[PDB]
Amino acid sequence: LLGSYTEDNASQARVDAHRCIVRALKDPNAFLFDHLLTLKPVKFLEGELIHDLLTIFVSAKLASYVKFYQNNKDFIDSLGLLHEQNMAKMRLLTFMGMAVENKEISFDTMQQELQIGADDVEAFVIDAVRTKMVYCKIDQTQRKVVVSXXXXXXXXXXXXXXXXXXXXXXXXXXXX
Amino acid sequence: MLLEIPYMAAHESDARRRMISKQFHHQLRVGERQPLLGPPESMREHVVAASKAMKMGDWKTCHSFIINEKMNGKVWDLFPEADKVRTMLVRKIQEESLRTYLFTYSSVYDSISMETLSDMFELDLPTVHSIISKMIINEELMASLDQPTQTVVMHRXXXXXXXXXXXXXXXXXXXXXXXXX
Amino acid sequence: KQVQIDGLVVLKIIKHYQEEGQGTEVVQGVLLGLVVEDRLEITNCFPFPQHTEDDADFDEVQYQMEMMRSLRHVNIDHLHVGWYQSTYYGSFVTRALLDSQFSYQHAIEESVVLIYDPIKTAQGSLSLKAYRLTPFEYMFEEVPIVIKNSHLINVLMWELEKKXXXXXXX
Amino acid sequence: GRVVRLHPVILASIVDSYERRNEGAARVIGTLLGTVDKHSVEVTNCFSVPHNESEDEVAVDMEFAKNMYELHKKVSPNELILGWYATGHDITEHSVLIHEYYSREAPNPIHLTVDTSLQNGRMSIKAYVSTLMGVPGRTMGVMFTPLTVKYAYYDTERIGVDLIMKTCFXXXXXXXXXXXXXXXXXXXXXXXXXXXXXXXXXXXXXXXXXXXXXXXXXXXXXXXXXXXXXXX
Amino acid sequence: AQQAFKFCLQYTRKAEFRKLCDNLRMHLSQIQRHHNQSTAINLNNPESQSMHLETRLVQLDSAISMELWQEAFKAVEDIHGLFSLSKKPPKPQLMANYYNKVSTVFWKSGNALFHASTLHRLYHLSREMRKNLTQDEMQRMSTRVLLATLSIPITPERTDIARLLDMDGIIVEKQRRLATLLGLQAPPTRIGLINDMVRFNVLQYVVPEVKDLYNWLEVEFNPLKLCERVTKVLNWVREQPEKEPELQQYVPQLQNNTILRLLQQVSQIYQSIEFSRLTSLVPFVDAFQLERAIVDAARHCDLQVRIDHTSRTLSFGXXXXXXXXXXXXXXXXXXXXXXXXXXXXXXXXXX
Repeated sequence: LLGSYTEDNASQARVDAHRCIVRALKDPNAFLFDHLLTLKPVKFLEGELIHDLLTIFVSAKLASYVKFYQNNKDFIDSLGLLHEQNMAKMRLLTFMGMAVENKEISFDTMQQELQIGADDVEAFVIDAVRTKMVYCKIDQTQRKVVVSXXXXXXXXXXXXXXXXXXXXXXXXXXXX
Repeated sequence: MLLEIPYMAAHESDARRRMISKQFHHQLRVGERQPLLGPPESMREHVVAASKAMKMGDWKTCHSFIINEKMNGKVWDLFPEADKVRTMLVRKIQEESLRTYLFTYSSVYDSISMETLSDMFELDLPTVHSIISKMIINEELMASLDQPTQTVVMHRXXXXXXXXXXXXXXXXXXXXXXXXX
Repeated sequence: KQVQIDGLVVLKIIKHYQEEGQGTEVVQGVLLGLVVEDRLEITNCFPFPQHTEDDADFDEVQYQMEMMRSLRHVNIDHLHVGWYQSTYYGSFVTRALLDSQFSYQHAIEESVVLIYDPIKTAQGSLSLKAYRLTPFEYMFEEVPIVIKNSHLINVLMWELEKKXXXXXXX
Repeated sequence: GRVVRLHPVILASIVDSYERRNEGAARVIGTLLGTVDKHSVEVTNCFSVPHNESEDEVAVDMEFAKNMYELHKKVSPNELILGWYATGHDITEHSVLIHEYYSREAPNPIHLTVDTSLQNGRMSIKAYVSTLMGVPGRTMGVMFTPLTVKYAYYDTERIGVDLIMKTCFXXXXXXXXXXXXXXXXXXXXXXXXXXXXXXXXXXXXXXXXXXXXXXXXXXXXXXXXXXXXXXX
Repeated sequence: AQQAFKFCLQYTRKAEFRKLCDNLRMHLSQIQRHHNQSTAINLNNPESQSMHLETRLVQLDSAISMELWQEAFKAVEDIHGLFSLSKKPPKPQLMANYYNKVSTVFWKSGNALFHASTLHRLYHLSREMRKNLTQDEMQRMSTRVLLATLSIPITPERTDIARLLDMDGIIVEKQRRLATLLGLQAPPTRIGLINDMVRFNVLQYVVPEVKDLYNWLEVEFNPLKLCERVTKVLNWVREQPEKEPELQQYVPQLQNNTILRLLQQVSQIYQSIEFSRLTSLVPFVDAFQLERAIVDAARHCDLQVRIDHTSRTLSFGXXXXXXXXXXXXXXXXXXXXXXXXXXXXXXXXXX
């Protein structure tokens, strides 16, 4: 999807970039926005709202949106119903930010960042978009979630390691 | 019914401490294999419904059904003391249904509450604790009761079971030796 | 591109072709398996009955449906990944065989045509090939076929002249 | 009958049948074809059957037997329905009763056990026909007679096998893994019910000294434990 | 025969009625034997059959009125076997009465799929007659039909189990022949039956509240809002004279379906939820009846639970073991997703 969006951004009129940004930030499979934000067309000052959205979806949390809602189309999102798809994504991205800092996340911290009920909290963790993004074990008794371009680089390294691991397992089986 | 139901249930439990036979058991089996299941009309069907109700742990339903089977039958109306026996049977059925419940549901329940159970079966705790403890001790059930907090525990032992199996095997071997001789 | 042929698939195709050869009537059947990546696994086959009709229209959809349903009660439950035939003419003698393949390709564009020669197949030489149609150009091309066998199958095969979880993980 | 020969194709067909399901615990069942009209039974082909076992009872699809056999006959009438096979690795308690079913299609029924796990190198196959020695002063009792086996091939297959051994000379699997994980997340209750079953088998044997039934139960329990270990 | 049956109904002679029925069976068995013999009644002739079929139809009717349900069920197949042999169609009057009887039998039988089928057969037949008909009835009947289909016990079958054993249910249903007996090609699922409910004609005459209910439960079911939706929808049904009447008799099974769904969804949402919260989350007649339902859902394998009465908590799975195999089951799902994703990526590559 990043490929398709970058190709479109680098062929379409600059007037189409705002809509492209709304499309990106609403897309069910997209969680990484750095490459799109870095596009020279993306960079331009005039699409200030678009730039703000990129900062918001590339770098910020749900809290950052709330802080800036009067200067971003939160109201427009409400009119549209676009935001909930966007709201969901920003909350998912917030979990990703938290997981980067710590591989054990207390429920109380998540709820504040989450701005959602603790009972609901697990459901939100439960939802599949979250599951693909994260693999973790919920500990109800301890009230925590154990969750073991820049990001892509790190991911790549992991993938390589993963492959090596799988190979080991396969090798063993082959032996038997 | 009163005699063979809890022992059946336990067998459903599979603890299999003891084997018991209950009259009209064959009739119940026939009904289960029946293509058609009607709401009870003949008396044996009312008794039947009371049995299944005991199995699922609705004692109120069971008590209701006996009258319903009975009313067409007029079976309980033929006794002068019928009220007395109605309440007496209501009590004995309360007890045995409590037993049956415990037998069937101990799989998914690791722990229990004697207060709640007492209220809901309409059986005072002195009866509850007694029945449960007695039964557990008699059937060698891996169940533990704290009288202080009034709570029960199950779902366990492995090591002991294996020990038993070993014994049995040894017995079989001995038998074979006899034939060999 | 590679067609991986299983032990039972290869033995059934050689057996059927040879049985067909005694008959003097050309033998065809269906190949069952999995399209994996580009590559295709042929895990099993079954024979189609001899028909008066030659080449296309040979297939009997009532026989096929019955056979497929009864196999499904059987474990394998594998897509039809193509067809095999034994055809004497070489090399690439007959136009008619290709059209059959076009019918298979229209049902599933990944379909493969295997051809085996039961007369020229001799100890040390199996004469077999696998084809697809091309998408002044030639109409078709051939992809080399490899054989897949499990360790259990290898041990089993070794009884001639004797003097599951793992597969899943893989 | 004095002996049995089995074609390599049959061995590979039984393994392929077992392989597709991907169940270690499960034992697969099918039909064997060939020629049993002499003292040497020749087993030359086979096909899989839908088969399920519940408790002692097992279901075989009679219509499947008839319908598949009818197609087999259209391919090659020389390969007659001569018995059945299963993946074993050992005789099971229900086998004499299952064998009585196959008797309807043909007699005497022949049972080929193909050990698709291949624990023993020498034999991938055990062959049995049902017969009773009998007891004097008593009614005869049915039992399986063990017949010697060899693996033999016609020229076509010999050529094929030699060619195959030249170089020597996933979603379903994931689902199975998930099922194993579920079993693990439950095994404390299944342990206690396999402990009881084990005891039951012992009881049966005692009675015999029924015995067969008990033995089967014990075997089942052991199998269930082995499958739990493999999963782990 | 007609006179004899009227006698049995009028004087509640149930014992004799059963014997009457058996006599009629023996008589009919004889005719096939009789037919080879000279002077035998001709079961080939339409008038002869129409009379025989007319009798059996009445046999079913009296059976229902005498509440002899087992006898009713036997007489239904008696009727069925004659209809197959039957060339001339029955009077639609007497035929619609027949179907209206099947709905009662099957409600008492606890076979809800057959119940709804019989309703539909009657509706399709009552639409034609009268040629001019009340719209107020079409309102209530269509609603009834639809409600009875939502109210049907869940037909869902586990995916893991089915592939390995193709096993669902107890499983056993001795009234299985009857589905073939109603010209149904095979036993249906509740989802399947519902689609006919889904179809506009059932929908068009169908009270709106039921369409909403279907949305709330079958389309977009969310536990965090279902209780509210139901609370606002349940008032409307009670007020209506006809809707309430249709509704009154399906309250139980409907409630069962809804609660079953709530237990499943809670099983998905939680790992170990408090007994107070779980019971609180889903409405119940009584706190203990809610526990009963939860266990029943567990026995029928719609959910696996371990209920710890000491701490008042429920777990939808020794402790570390249950966490290990939950982790494994999560990892597996994750792998599956990744695999599927990779497939999608392949397509993107071409782009």
